[PDB]
Amino acid sequence: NQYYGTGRRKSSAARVFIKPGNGKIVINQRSLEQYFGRETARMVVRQPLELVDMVEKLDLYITVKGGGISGQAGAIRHGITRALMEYDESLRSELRKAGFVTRDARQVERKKVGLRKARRRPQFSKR
Amino acid sequence: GQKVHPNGIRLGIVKPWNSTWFANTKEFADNLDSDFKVRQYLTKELAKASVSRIVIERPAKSIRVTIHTARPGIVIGKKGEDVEKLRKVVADIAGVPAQINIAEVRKPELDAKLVADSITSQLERRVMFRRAMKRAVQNAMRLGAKGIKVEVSGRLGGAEIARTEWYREGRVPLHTLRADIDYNTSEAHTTYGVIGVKVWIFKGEI
Amino acid sequence: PRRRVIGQRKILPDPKFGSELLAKFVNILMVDGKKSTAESIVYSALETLAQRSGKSELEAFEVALENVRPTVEVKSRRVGGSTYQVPVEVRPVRRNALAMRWIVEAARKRGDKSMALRLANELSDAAENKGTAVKKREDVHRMAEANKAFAHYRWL
Amino acid sequence: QRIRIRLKAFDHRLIDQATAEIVETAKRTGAQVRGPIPLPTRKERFTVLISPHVNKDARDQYEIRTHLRLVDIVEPTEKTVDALMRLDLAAGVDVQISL
Amino acid sequence: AKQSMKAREVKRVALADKYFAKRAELKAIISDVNASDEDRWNAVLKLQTLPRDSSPSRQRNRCRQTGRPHGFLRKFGLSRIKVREAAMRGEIPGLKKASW
Amino acid sequence: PRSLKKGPFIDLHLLKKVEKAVESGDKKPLRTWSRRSTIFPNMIGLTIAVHNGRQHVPVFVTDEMVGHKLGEFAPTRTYRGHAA
RNA sequence: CGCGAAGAACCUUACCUGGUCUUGACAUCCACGGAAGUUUUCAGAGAUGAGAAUGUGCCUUCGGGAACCGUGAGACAGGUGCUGCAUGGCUGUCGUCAGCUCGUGUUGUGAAAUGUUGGGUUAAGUCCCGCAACGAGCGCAACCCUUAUCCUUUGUUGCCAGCGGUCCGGCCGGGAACUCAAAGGAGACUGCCAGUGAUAAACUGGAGGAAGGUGGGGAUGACGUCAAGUCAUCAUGGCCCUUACGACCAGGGCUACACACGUGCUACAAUGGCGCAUACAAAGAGAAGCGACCUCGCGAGAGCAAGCGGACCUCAUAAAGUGCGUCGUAGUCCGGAUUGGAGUCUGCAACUCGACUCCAUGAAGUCGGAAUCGCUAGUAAUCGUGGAUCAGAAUGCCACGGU
Ligand SMILES: [Mg+2]
Ligand SMILES: [Mg+2]
Ligand SMILES: [Mg+2]
Ligand SMILES: [Mg+2]
Ligand SMILES: [Mg+2]
Ligand SMILES: [Mg+2]
Ligand SMILES: [Mg+2]
Ligand SMILES: [Mg+2]
Ligand SMILES: [Mg+2]
Ligand SMILES: [Mg+2]
Ligand SMILES: [Mg+2]
Ligand SMILES: [Mg+2]
Ligand SMILES: [Mg+2]
Ligand SMILES: [Mg+2]
Ligand SMILES: [Mg+2]
Ligand SMILES: [Mg+2]
Ligand SMILES: [Mg+2]
Ligand SMILES: [Mg+2]
Ligand SMILES: [Mg+2]
Ligand SMILES: [Mg+2]
Ligand SMILES: [Mg+2]
Repeated sequence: NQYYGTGRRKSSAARVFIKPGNGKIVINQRSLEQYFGRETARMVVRQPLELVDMVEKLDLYITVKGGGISGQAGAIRHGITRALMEYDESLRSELRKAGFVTRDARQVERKKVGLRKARRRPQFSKR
Repeated sequence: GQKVHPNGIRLGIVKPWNSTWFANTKEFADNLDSDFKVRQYLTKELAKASVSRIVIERPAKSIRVTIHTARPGIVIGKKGEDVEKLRKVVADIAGVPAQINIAEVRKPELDAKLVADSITSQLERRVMFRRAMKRAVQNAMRLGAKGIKVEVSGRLGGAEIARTEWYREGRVPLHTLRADIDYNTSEAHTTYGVIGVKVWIFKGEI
Repeated sequence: PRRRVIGQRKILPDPKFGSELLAKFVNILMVDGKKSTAESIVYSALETLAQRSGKSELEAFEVALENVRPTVEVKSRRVGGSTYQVPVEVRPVRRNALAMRWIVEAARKRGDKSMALRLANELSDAAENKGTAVKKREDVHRMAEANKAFAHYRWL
Repeated sequence: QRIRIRLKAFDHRLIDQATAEIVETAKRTGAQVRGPIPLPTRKERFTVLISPHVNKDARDQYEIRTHLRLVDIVEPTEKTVDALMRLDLAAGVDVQISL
Repeated sequence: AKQSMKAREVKRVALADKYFAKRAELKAIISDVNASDEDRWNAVLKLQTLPRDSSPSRQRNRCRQTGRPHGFLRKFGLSRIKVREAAMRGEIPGLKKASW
Repeated sequence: PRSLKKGPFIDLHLLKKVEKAVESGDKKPLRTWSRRSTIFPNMIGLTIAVHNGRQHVPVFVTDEMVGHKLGEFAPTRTYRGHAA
């Protein structure tokens, strides 16, 4: 009845659900315009809704937990993408070529002993 | 450079912990001290008993000590009088009753403690170190060592300057994690100083 | 760099207009890891120019870019023990990169009411080509003319 | 009266052996049971300086991992509780039965 | 360390054991409570009167196996390097070298 | 500073010796090692030989000094200067 | 050179002044009386000395012991006293650099050589081709840890698509699908296509793919160099004290200041300051401990006290962010030193010499010379958070997440 998607940008998890509708999206029991304060953070969510024509026909309940503002937005983007994967599976040549199915495995690096910022080594004098 | 301890690095993989007991932070250091007391007292008066490994277990209401050695006859005595005296003292150390299980090693020369303590003991008995290390290596290979390495260092032969002497036969893949290396270190207190002895024994992988 | 050669880094394009250059411009304008505010000011600057110039602000920023994009550079080198400022033609990926960088600090020295306002005036004045950007580009052109004497030095 | 079994052990292999030897004892006394759940394993990391006199960059990191398992018994019996007391288990796992 | 230092520390912990439950906590609470008056002043005199070695702050936890004042760990009760070598021999359960 | 609920600070030996001297009249300097004690008005107009580490420095108790501590008027370091 | 010190008020402490002891603070043995403990007072800075009450345990062949207590004698204990250039152990360094060797064969009278060189290639003595070399080993890589994707297993203390109830808040029955927790398993191998190349190895591009070229980091540090560091973790040969280089105390010092250097934190501002409203993290700690709610206090805190040995309870809410209005380029609604007054909490005690709060003052500084350092991707940069050490005492150290 409801197509499912999962998204994770950096350290967040996204729960994305699809139903037919009139192009309305609710995020954590809250409108997206109220939730994502940043304009870029707002419209990255709806980026895949242009090359895919289903923008006006999908009501989209989403719950996203963890991470930060940009991370949650990237997680939201990846979750909608996957939720579409179990619907049409025929727009791959376009959607992959944009780069949305790809899971961003890039991650924050652990701190190292003898380093200040896990790669920055302390400034030293040669003498 | 310096090497990681081959037991410590492979402790979590192939090397069973000597202490295999659990508790909270409340009695962690307390029971750690008791294990120290037990092991040091046990070693000191079983120095002749060829003690190799001591495994301390702490069931919920007691302590169990498994002594892997090569001479069970000495450590038990007649009809078990000695193991009961060790029971009294070891139990009183930790304040709880103690079970003692004695396991025997059929091949002493394939365990890194017996070879190490023997080589050390020969030094204060004034056996020359080159021959001693060679005798150990030949024994291991004959009795089925896949690889051997012995390290005798410090004040060799009464000289003024300490020298490093090592000799490796066979196969010692230290950097291989699945490799089974039994390592031990023993010491020699001689009239011209103190000598360190290191033994690596490889006995196959996985 | 010394063993394995690698190409450029791909940057997600501008979301509001689909450009790669606007995203790169705002990224190089970004300071101290703050892209949230950087996006806000770049949108405000382009819309002020949209109402001032023609409706399609895309072309207005484009022309303000081309009249300041540099095609010749100055590179410091030492071959025989003397300082050589060799001029070389720069490939377009670096052409547009150096142009927008200079514009970034050009706005900072303008000193207007706000950072958004000074960028808007800088980008507008570049469209008429009276801008301090064109001033800097004429400055690099005179020293480039001067470096044509160095142009035939060692490592031409 | 539904009881809740808590098991702590350093080694992950040992907790699985423990939680797999309690359950068939429950079947030996013959009572229906519920599946053990993995509660978040806790990892403790001690970073210790290794040089005896002086260094700072030479320091090793040692972690203690304690794994925690939960069991829920739905319908206990005196024979079932007698089995929990009588059954012998490994010294590496502690008992935190709760009524 | 030093046998004198270890003997000093055993005496210190014994006196703290002896006195922590008998006067120390109650004198602290009766000085903190605002219901009482000037009985706190009398209490402060007797508190100073004690041998003064009874304060647990007078104690410095040291490696019991070696007595080293610095580089101590509470969970293991040992010096930093003493924990390391004992761990390599395998004497601390569930302990290994971390990686993450 | 010690909290107002806890009151000020004073040492038992110092307190007992100050009151005896006050009762018997200011006769002689009071020998002390307890620099941590606080100057209380009961010892006004008295000379206290406060210890600094090597020599007990006399101090006279005056009204404006009350509340400050007994060991405050005993500089334990002697630094003339880095010049000759 | 923010090194040992993961934390000097006392203690630590090893230094100084002064008071003190001389089988000794600590261990074994010899003799005597004796259980420890509790109340109390006097001298003293305390050590210690002195006064006074209660007490006498167990097995017992009633012959002794242990917790031990106190005095005398001796073997002596004790030395953080010297030599790291006598040593063991441990560590730094080049450096995670790619090297270090052996067997057999062959060459050379021989020491030895070859293999290991050469054309390429690789992160690599990695691989390929050639080559009197053929193989092999220690190192490289792989196996271990974590993160990136999915499948299966269990569902509370964690989750709420659907069912109904909904004190309309996952709160209740209820569901295990999902986020998540952790246990096992699958996948990433230049596997296939094309181009370059010397039809080889490799390199480049592509397809699929969550991830593509070691997927990103961690652990792992060969043979050896530096008479490298440590005799003050420890053990140890030799050397020296042993009425003193040992030991018990109180105060002091390790925090001193004409100056120099190194490592950092806070700034000089408008991408900012100031005020209000508003949203999300990860990692850890916690039983002599974290401490809610409620009340008082401008406040740090105080009172009462719930719960939590913890996926529940508590530190715990994040900060730059966004929306609003003012500041309007001014040594300033910047900057925060310094200084005064008054306070809070720890602790026997905050003067030398702790941290924090409120009010009062507001120094240099408007981005820094020669020179010099870090960093190639979630990395610099920047913003907060936690831990150990810890009674109290971070801008240091170790970790975590946000942009
Ligand atoms: Mg970070
Ligand atoms: Mg190492
Ligand atoms: Mg000693
Ligand atoms: Mg302390
Ligand atoms: Mg001191
Ligand atoms: Mg002192
Ligand atoms: Mg040396
Ligand atoms: Mg040969
Ligand atoms: Mg020949
Ligand atoms: Mg070579
Ligand atoms: Mg050669
Ligand atoms: Mg050669
Ligand atoms: Mg070659
Ligand atoms: Mg390499
Ligand atoms: Mg190789
Ligand atoms: Mg070859
Ligand atoms: Mg490797
Ligand atoms: Mg030297
Ligand atoms: Mg030295
Ligand atoms: Mg210092
Ligand atoms: Mg602390």
